[PDB]
Amino acid sequence: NTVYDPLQLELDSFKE
Amino acid sequence: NTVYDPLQLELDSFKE
Repeated sequence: NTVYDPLQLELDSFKE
Repeated sequence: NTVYDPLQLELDSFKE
């Protein structure tokens, strides 16, 4: 089951 | 009362 990292998901936003 | 999120603050320092 996918474990969601709340940080990597936010980081992509800054660098698209 | 403002709750301070560390990651969001630093997400700015690296941006600028």
